[PDB]
Amino acid sequence: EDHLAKELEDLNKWGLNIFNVAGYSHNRPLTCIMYAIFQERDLLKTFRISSDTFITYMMTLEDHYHSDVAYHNSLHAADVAQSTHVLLSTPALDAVFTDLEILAAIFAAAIHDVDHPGVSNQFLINTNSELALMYNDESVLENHHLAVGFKLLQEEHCDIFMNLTKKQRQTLRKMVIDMVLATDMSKHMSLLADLKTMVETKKVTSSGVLLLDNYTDRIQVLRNMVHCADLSNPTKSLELYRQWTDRIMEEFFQQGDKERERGMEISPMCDKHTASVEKSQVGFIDYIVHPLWETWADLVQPDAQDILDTLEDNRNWYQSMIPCQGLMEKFQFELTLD
Ligand SMILES: CCCOc1cc([C@]2(C)CNC(=O)O2)ccc1OC
Ligand SMILES: [Mg+2]
Ligand SMILES: [Zn+2]
Repeated sequence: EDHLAKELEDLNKWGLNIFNVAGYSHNRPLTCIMYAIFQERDLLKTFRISSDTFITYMMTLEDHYHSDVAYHNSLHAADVAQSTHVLLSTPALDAVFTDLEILAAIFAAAIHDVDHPGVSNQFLINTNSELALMYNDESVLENHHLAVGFKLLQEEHCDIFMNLTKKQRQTLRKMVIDMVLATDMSKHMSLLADLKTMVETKKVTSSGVLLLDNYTDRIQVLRNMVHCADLSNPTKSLELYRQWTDRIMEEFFQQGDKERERGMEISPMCDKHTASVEKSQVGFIDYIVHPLWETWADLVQPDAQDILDTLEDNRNWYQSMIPCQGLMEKFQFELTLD
């Protein structure tokens, strides 16, 4: 409507407010934002994707996110997709990616948490869930999000990639699988170590645009971009970030209650009777989010300085509400329990 079009004026900006978009699109923010993004980048035209087919696919995908899960619902997918859309346009990456690579990253972002049950991989492993048995304890959720997303493409009434070439579909699938598997937090430290090595050997044109030799380097940047998007809540305005924190803590605490009910050990940051919300965000920023974004900022300097400055301000706010490599691994364990 009127308010929706006003909010969508910020489609290409980090300050877009996805909560507002959700409110004005009958709780279909993913459908909404993906249609706005694809139209903005001319992807429907480029890849001969019919609008009806695209909407049907996106609505079905959206409906496969659980509305009763506090954080990992379709609003988080919409946020990651829109954040990825903004990251693909950072000046340091101008003309670096093919249309297929752009399509793959945004698609990956959209499907990356589909059918998430609101409990972690480790909870699924420890309770001997059907999903963990299916996936042999390895990136259980992420393998599942991919399987759902790709399973939905089988059916003409939903095959948005019908008009890509066979080679194109194969390359896209390879790329998307790579990106979604990279959202598994248990791989955070390795992704970061690999991204630091990339910053070290960074090469540019005389214009300040990154030079990426072949597929290996391109997919490495894209994996990290989606991971950054997934870890982007603390880099947004404080008003937005605080809502994301309320949501993750509601989801985590519900997992902790489930753990308590079943007599399992309570994961510390999922224990509502002990965990400090504020300290947890400070630690999340210090040992996970800032190290990653500091490295991303190095890769694309100076394009991400504003984000780094917002990150610092947000950290100081959470710290004010409280009355290195070793702790990097510690916080990765607290989240994953791996
Ligand atoms: C509570 C400390 C961790 O906080 C967050 C974690 C996460 C993710 C990346 C999602 N699940 C999780 O384990 O880490 C997202 C947002 C968070 O805060 C807004
Ligand atoms: Mg995930
Ligand atoms: Zn996610």
